[PDB]
Parts: sequence; C-alpha cells; structure tokens
Amino acid sequence: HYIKHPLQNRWALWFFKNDKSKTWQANLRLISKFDTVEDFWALYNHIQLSSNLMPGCDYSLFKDGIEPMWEDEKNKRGGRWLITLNKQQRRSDLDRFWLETLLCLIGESFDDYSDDVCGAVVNVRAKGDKIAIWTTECENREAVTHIGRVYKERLGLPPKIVIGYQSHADTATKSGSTTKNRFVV
Ligand SMILES: CN1CN([C@@H]2O[C@H](COP(=O)(O)OP(=O)(O)OP(=O)(O)O)[C@@H](O)[C@H]2O)c2nc(N)[nH]c(=O)c21
Ligand SMILES: O=C(O)/C(Cc1ccccc1[N+](=O)[O-])=N/Nc1nc(-c2ccc(Br)cc2)cs1
Repeated sequence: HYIKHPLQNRWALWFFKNDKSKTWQANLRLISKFDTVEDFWALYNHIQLSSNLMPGCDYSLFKDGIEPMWEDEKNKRGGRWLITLNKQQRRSDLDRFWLETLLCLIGESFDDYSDDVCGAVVNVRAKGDKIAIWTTECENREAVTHIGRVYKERLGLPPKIVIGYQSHADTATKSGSTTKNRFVV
C-alpha cells in the first residue's frame, strides 16, 4: 500500500527556447504540472539536466496559475534574486544549484514568506548561466531580504559572493546584467 505525498502547492514546469526573431512570449511552452513529492521526482529524474540544455533555453518552475513572465499579475510588481554562474560552474554546480532551488520552492523553505515566491528560472547561456527566484512584490523589503538570505545560505554561496535582487519593472527597461539592484545579500 502506497499513498502519494502532497505538496503545499501545485507547480508547473515551463520550457523556453531562445529566438530573438520571434516575440518573447512565443518561445514559451508549458510542459507539465505536479502536486506531489512522487510526481516531482518522476519529472526531475526523467528530464534533461539544466547543464545539458542547449544555449538559449530556460526552464521555469512556477506556482500553478502564474506564467513565468513579467506580464503576469503576480510578477509585474515583483522581481528576482539573481545568481550568475561563471562558465566553469556549468559543470558540477549548475545542476546542484538548480535542484536545491527546486527543493526551496516545492518544500516551502521560506516559511511564511514562501507565499511571496512565484517561481524560479534557470537560463542556460554561453555567457554565464543564471538561476533566479521570482517573488511577487519588489517593495516588500522584509519578505524579499528574508527569502534572499535563506536562499543564499541554502546554496552555500561564500559570504563574499554577493547576490542581487532586481525589480522586473527596472529589468523590463534595461537588462538583467546592467540592471541595478534594489537589494543585495
Ligand atoms: C524574462 N524576460 C525576458 N524577456 C526578454 O528577453 C531578453 C533577455 O532576457 P533573459 O533571457 O532573461 O536574459 P539574457 O538572455 O541573459 O539577456 P540579458 O543580458 O539582456 O538579461 C530580455 O532583454 C527581454 O527583452 C522578457 N520579455 C517579456 N515580454 N516578458 C518577460 O518576462 C521577459
Ligand atoms: O525547436 C525546439 O528545439 C523545440 C520546440 C520548441 C519549443 C519552444 C519554442 C519553440 C520550439 N520550436 O522551435 O519548435 N524543443 N522542444 C523541447 N522540449 C523539451 C522538453 C523537455 C522535457 C520535457 Br518533460 C518535455 C519537453 C526539450 S526541447
């Protein structure tokens, strides 16, 4: 006799394939949804590792009903904690960071503040991979800095590796690299 173990939230995994020829939203696809521990692992164990995705592709894991784009009602006032990897971190760090990030999401690791969490995004880029946790209100300093502190610790980043929180509104009018930060931790 085997019962499934429900998650606190239902989650959706999305795939993105870069193509600057096409409008951004056109490049996004919903893959599938899950709401149990068992189904999370069945999906994770089945699918390609972030380290193996083609340059230009993304995975996003977002709460059911939130599309992984700035436009969504739950993101437009929000922002993201951004982890930028160097080229050598592609191997034997990207996959660890991504799984630890997924587990922060589906395990509701930020306690009461996990409610402010929208999802997480991994960008596979030749320039330097990126992982981010998206939250719903960029002006909620308490929530945002709590999530950032816990997240940085969970990933075991050295203290002197400083990570930044960008508002999506700023990002949409510049670039995630040249975007100035609202917060650091
Ligand atoms: C998250 N993005 C990204 N994006 C478009 O896609 C561009 C590239 O964003 P990105 O893929 O997140 O990062 P990256 O490829 O490393 O490029 P960059 O250095 O400009 O940040 C952005 O400059 C923006 O024009 C978006 N466009 C819309 N309409 N909604 C969105 O949510 C997003
Ligand atoms: O053109 C490609 O390269 C595409 C199709 C695509 C997708 C988005 C936008 C455009 C296009 N396109 O150009 O046709 N790849 N699709 C992929 N799906 C997965 C995938 C992985 C795990 C699970 Br579980 C299910 C699916 C990996 S790559």
